[PDB]
Amino acid sequence: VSLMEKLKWKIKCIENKFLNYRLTTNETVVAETEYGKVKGVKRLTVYDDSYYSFEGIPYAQPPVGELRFKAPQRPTPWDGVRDCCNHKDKSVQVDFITGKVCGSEDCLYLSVYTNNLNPETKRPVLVYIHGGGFIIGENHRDMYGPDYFIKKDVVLINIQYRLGALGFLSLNSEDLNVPGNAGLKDQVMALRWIKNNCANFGGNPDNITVFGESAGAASTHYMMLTEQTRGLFHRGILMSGNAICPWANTQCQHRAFTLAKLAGYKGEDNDKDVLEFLMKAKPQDLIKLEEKVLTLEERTNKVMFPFGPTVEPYQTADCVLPKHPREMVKTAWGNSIPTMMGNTSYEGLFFTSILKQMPLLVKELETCVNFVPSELADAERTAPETLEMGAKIKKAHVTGETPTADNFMDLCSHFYFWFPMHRLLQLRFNHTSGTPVYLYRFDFDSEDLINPYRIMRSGRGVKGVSHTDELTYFFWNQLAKRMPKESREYKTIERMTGIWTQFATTGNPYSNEIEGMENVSWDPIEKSDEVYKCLNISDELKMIDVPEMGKIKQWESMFEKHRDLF
Repeated sequence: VSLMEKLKWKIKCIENKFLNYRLTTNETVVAETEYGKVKGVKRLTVYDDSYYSFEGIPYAQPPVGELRFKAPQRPTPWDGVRDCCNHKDKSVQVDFITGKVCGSEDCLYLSVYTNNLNPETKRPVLVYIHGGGFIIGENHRDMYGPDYFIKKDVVLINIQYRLGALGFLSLNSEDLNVPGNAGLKDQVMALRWIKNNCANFGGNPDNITVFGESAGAASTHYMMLTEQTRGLFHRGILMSGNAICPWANTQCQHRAFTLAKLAGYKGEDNDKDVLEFLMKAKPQDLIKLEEKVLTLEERTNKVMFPFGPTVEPYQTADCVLPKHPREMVKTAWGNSIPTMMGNTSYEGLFFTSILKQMPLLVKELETCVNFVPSELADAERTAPETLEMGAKIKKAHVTGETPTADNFMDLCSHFYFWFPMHRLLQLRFNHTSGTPVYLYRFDFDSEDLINPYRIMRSGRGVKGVSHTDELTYFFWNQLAKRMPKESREYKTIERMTGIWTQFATTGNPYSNEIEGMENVSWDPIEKSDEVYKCLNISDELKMIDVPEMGKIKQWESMFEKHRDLF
């Protein structure tokens, strides 16, 4: 991040400091949990609303020492009152604007927010799982503030979970009980806590909605796939992602050895000796090396992260992913609850800056071999069958004689988001009770109100709606400002939280309670639909045919002789 954008960051950190003090009240309150009492506090918003806030509630033992890389264990109860008015740590990660290694192994916490701890009618419970590539993120209110949702009559809960190699190391050897996915097992323990305890905060344990964006959407989808969570919640919203996305899972069992080597391990490629070495490592020294783990070939083949959700090499009682996600969709309990999914209208615009760090990325479009779905090709990307499928991708996105950055970003929208969603939709229609799935397309462009993902990416002053731009209208963050009620941004906040809150309440939106009257006819998607309809969310709300449909069909054609893999 430019020096200028780091100073501006610095000034705003110091002012969210002054400001959140101003917004704290002296109305402390105590809620009782299965593990002990917790002391929370009323906070105000800049819109002059109020909510009760409980931060830093443990849902698992601090995964330290011999618990490193292992499945979470339940936390230690307590007999007094636990001080839950300050956030705790975020999971160890590289600070995405500062470049410093930050955070703590002691990160397994959640936060609960509601505008009224005493309704006579328990409320819909919304659980947000943050994204961040499974490598960054937090539940701190300076990125994920509940100030907009607590206008609504909901309980909102923001969880943390382990990130990076500390969350997703995976080793083949069954002796060692590091099968992988510890971070998803964290999410499972958190959802079980929520199911068990949300009543003590006015929630309805029989009306929980899980939602997340990007890696949090893949997470929500995994929580809908695994038997570990069967019937723990009742609606899901997948915002720009799902578990079939190529970036959402990796067979990373060999990269523990690579990480150890990069940290100075000397010895054999032997799971035991490698784990012995990684167990004694200073935790920041591992996270600051995770950017050097992927080999150039892997980065060629479009592997995005070295450690992530994986298919677990053997069975344990805690196993979350026993099989590949398309295989899990077959028997998934979550296929049979109301679901909403969507993307933005120019997802791949997120990669603008990065084509400036490597502008010979564009030349990847000359054959497009590197974007062919991995299951259909080999690592080195030479084969003649990879070339023919690369040619159909190229037809779908290159729009003249020379490939362009614009074309590259359009392709990314499909490679990373729209095509995975289509595959999921079609696979799910064959393993579902028949409950509805609704589609949205977020297409509202405003840069008077932004969020920090725009800073990490150098995305200021760039027209169109990138991956992550929607988050601004759901969550308060420290770059936000009180907007006027008349403003297009304010009305979009009200629209988005209104729709999400309505869906959480009955599994459908029409919550005519809106500014956005109702010429909207928002049908779910049917099986014999050859074209998907979506609510396009701009200054207007209007149902349209997904403009991306034609390219989605061109990508599907790659499976014409491999339909069992689509």
